[PDB]
Amino acid sequence: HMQTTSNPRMQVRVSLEKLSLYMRQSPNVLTQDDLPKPKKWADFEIPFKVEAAPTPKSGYIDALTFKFYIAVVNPDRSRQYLKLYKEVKYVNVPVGENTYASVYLSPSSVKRITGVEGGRGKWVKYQGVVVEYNGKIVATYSSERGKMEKWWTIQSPSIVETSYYPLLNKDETPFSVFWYDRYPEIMRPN
Amino acid sequence: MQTTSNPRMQVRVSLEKLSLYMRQSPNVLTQDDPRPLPKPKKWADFEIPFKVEAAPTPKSGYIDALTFKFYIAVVNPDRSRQYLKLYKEVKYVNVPVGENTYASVYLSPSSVKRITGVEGGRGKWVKYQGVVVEYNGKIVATYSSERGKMEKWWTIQSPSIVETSYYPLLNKDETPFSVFWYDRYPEIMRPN
Amino acid sequence: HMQTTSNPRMQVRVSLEKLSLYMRQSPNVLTQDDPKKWADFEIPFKVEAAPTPKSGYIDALTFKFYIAVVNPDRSRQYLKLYKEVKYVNVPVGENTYASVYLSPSSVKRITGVEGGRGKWVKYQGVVVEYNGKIVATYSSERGKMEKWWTIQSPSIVETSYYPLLNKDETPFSVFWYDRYPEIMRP
Ligand SMILES: [Cl-]
Ligand SMILES: [Cl-]
Ligand SMILES: [Cl-]
Ligand SMILES: [Cl-]
Ligand SMILES: [Cl-]
Repeated sequence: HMQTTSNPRMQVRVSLEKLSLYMRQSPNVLTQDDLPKPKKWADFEIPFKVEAAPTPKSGYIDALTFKFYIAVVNPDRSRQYLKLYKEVKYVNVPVGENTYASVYLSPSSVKRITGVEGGRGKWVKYQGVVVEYNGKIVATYSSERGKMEKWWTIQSPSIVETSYYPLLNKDETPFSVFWYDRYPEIMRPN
Repeated sequence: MQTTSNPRMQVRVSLEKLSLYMRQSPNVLTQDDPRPLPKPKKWADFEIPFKVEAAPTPKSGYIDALTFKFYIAVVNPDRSRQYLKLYKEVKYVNVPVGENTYASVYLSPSSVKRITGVEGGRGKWVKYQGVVVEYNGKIVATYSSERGKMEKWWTIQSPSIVETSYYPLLNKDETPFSVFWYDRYPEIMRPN
Repeated sequence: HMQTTSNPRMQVRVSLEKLSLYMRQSPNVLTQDDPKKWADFEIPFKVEAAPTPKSGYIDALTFKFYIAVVNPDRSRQYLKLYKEVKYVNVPVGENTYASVYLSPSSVKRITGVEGGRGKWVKYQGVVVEYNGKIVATYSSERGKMEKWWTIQSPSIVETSYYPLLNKDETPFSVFWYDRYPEIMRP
């Protein structure tokens, strides 16, 4: 049952900032019965904020869908770009609050792409984030401007989408152990 | 999913009551703590004690599975004229016979704050509760917060009660409680 | 989108050792507030590829695990347990591990005691696929019974109960991360 629980006339506006990459070490969780060298995860974060007309009495909207697009150079075929895609659906998105969305690449994805643990160079070649509310686009971020803005829509032989090098939501990473108020709850696979 | 056991075996489940506990999520210690440290908030943890018996008693001491259906009703915080009906199925596997154990479902801190308006909840924000237990697709036990004609309130078709998959009810393995209190509950069957 | 991202002429070879059972405690995770035995089936393996990929990795390998135990609810019958684990970004030329797990309650139900007793694992098998083709097979049996998981017989019954779990479906998910490749999510 995915119909709005809110005012069906409610409209939503989303302000996006930029997607930025942070290299973050995997937590070494301590245990009672007593240590590996932590590997480096790629953590892509984008600040956003939600407003609505009218404002929901609960102070939240049901859900927002984030679509992440990341392009990298194929490390096995150098004249080709790989396009990586991930949809993250958040639930109970607060209104009027500095919030963040995020997606991740594993240490082995980063090492395979770049050749070294933790990465090197500007290995992220293109970035994009599209936000949808009730199936309609309400915000777009891109690392490109003008004609190249929506690069993820460009059909070209030099860039191919792959499900390999999988993009992961926070609940698909070891950072799920760290509950932070700034990220909304992620809707589980249905 | 045919039974690995005697297909004529029947099962009886003794339920106690579903109780709500507000509980902080575990604050896990790490080698290099992050700055700032995570400040866990309070989850809604709905707990129901139960015990199983069977005829005849399975030689292994366990039954294959039991399905728990949870029904929770709250006031829609966005349209206070109506109630929201929240639903969750939890399929437990390897359920021991003759042993006190527990079933549970959860609401996140943001679901609780959205429903009640304050972090950690306030008031009697849970209006109705129900738990239905099935074995091999047959109802064997029912708990309800209501009596009389309102007992099976989750079967009432009404415009003032609306089911929603938002405010999602979570099973334990869908929460930060997954690896804790492991012996208190049976194993949960993963999504198929 | 599961076509290869590699050189399409690449040939992949996988060398398996043997599947072995370890009974292991779940991690006792320390928390700010206060500071049962799983079955852990482990199989070492190593990948080689010709030509060697520039990135040092292949896209994926699919591991199919087959485990047979005596049905504790009827002694004249075997239960066959099955699990597919798809690994991604599998390094080439590097000794690594694959694994599958049974919960404490599965082990206690099968054997009658926490932690297990006896040689309760009766048959084992691991089949590895690359791009949908079998590239390696391990079995606890040789001869006619080698591929015992393909034998149709009323004395062995497949069940999704006693579920086999991948590492990310267990409390071991965030530990020993360097020992195994990444697991592809559902
Ligand atoms: Cl920014
Ligand atoms: Cl950046
Ligand atoms: Cl009670
Ligand atoms: Cl209570
Ligand atoms: Cl062994």
